Amino acid sequence: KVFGRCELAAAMKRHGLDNYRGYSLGNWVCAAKFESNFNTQATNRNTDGSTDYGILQINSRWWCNDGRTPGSRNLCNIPCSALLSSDITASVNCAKKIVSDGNGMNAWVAWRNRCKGTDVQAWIRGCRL
Ligand SMILES: [Cl-]
Ligand SMILES: [Cl-]
Ligand SMILES: [Cl-]
Ligand SMILES: [Cl-]
Ligand SMILES: [Cl-]
Ligand SMILES: [Cl-]
Ligand SMILES: [Cl-]
Ligand SMILES: [Cl-]
Ligand code: NA
Repeated sequence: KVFGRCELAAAMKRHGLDNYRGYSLGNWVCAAKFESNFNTQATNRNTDGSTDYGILQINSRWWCNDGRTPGSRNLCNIPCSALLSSDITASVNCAKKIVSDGNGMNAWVAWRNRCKGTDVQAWIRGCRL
């Protein structure tokens, strides 16, 4: 599924991401924009052989199992395929664990490079929330 901006903002809020670990909703929408362009089916292979999955590009090195990432963990206890669903529940639940891991949203390199410090409220501007 390719979400619209406000559509995703609404789904993220419904799933309790808004201000989760102190990160306002626009941070989450901004991260999804640059990680996946709001596409739940996005997958991208990393140089190290791991793969990033879904709207928030969650990495198989640590968070989900894809059966082809040697030495990796599965800390969200889910198949990486669950992170590609039209329903964002699994991605949200796993993202909550990631953002609680110690480094906040810096875990998402695209968030650090493209969203951190910027006017992230623009991402939810105009949305019925
Ligand atoms: Cl957009
Ligand atoms: Cl915001
Ligand atoms: Cl694996
Ligand atoms: Cl393969
Ligand atoms: Cl594990
Ligand atoms: Cl699995
Ligand atoms: Cl959803
Ligand atoms: Cl933080
Ligand atoms: Na893994």
